[PDB]
Amino acid sequence: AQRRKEREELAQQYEAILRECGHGRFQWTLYFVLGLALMADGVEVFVVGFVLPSAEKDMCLSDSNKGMLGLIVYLGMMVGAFLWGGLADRLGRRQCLLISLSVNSVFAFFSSFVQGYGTFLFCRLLSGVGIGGSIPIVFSYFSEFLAQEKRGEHLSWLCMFWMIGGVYAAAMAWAIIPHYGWSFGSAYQFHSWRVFVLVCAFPSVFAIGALTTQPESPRFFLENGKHDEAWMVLKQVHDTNMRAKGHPERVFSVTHIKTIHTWYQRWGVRALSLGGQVWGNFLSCFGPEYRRITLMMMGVWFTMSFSYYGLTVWFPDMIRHLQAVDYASGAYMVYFVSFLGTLAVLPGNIVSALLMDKIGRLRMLAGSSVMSCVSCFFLSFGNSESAMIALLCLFGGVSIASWNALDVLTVELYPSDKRTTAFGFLNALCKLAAVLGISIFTSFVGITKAAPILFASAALALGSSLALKLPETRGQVLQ
Ligand SMILES: COc1ccccc1NC(=O)C[C@H](C)Cc1cc(C)cc(C)c1
Ligand SMILES: CC[C@@H](C(N)=O)N1CCCC1=O
Repeated sequence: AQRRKEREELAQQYEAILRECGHGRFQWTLYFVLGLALMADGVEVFVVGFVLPSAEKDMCLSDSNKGMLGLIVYLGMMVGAFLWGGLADRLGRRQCLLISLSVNSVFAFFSSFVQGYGTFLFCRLLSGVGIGGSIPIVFSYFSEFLAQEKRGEHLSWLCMFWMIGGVYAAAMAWAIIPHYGWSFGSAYQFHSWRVFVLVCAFPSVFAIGALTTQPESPRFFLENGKHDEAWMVLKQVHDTNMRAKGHPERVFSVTHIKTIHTWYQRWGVRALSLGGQVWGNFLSCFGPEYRRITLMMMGVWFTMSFSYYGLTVWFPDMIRHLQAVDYASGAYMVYFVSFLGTLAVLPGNIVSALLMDKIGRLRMLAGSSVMSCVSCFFLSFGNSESAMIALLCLFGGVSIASWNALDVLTVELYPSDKRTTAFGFLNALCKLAAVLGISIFTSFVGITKAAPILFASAALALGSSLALKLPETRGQVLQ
């Protein structure tokens, strides 16, 4: 009873404080700084999806082992997503983002000097574990600096760095190791997978470097009884915004803010308490206050991730199959298609950013899901390479909007003391759905074109049937 009242007072006051701070230089700087972190995740996703299996096929491996790396690394991503989402609530957004990025960068760096297959697999799996927490923590961290008046518009532009990271990974793959053989012989003569591995780590390293300049979120401090730190961070935000706008004379007027109140021996108690608190936060997502919302968000996330990841990983393979069939009558194609998809997303990002705060998140999600279901089905009508590429561009442009709406809903549907936990759980479910979709769809490449498309269409139809039942978060203070 009492705690809900106090947290409602804090939520009401936080939006007023943010309106006093306003939007400007600080938010955009933080936007770029976290865009680097999302770029790291996009790079890892591309590497796992496309580089590793191609390498395995180009590797001295038994037929039974031609697809293990992607599966195991995605499972590691799932585990890391849940782990880092759970901890971010208790340790902080910036702290957990730094730790996860550090793990990712370190184990990426190690993977360059491995010599076997098990060791490279191990290093890359731990790297996947590290990066898995980037998306939940980034989306929870940035949204806490945004006022309700334009939170949806500003959150819709984060996904571009994911696309740019994927394009970067594809371009580096083409430039350094274009459909070369893979061995663990090359002597790291630039044109070796080791250098590509090292190059792909740069976005994460730069994200770590830049991230150490930004301030921890004030909402986390206020939710945990740290008044003075939150006040200083909010004053920093206000001063930066006003000094950049040409009004340095202004004074931050907020007086007081509502707040909510041997080594092997100490570490044991600390770890047990952290685990208990994280598990308690997780179970709260299934209580009577949130059980329905969580159960429907699970379905929406699962279906959307299934369809999207399955189609994206299946499309290059079926293009290669079409080319092979025509010939019977490589690495550049993936990069070109990635660049085209990144261009196609941009109109969708513009439209979603414009309409998110006007038509609401629910209508964006539902309409975009219906359009994605229809456009994905149109893939069955394409016959030539160009037609397939154009239809996929249409699918991506109409689908990216639903992802922005889903991200905004996931941010706004859960309270600030459990936001990262719920987002991490749903992102782990998304990674599991990606595993299942990539495993199922790719098996049909040499058999039939219709089955993957129909499965994706049915999954998107089911997902769009659930999106209509979620509540609308438009025009409400950040929980
Ligand atoms: C932007 O590229 C990435 C960014 C981050 C992770 C992976 C990838 N790329 C892929 O998965 C390959 C795939 C073919 C790209 C693509 C997707 C969509 C919806 C539409 C088009 C036209 C292309
Ligand atoms: C940050 C981008 C990310 C997301 N919305 O969580 N995306 C884009 C489509 C596939 C995916 O996971």
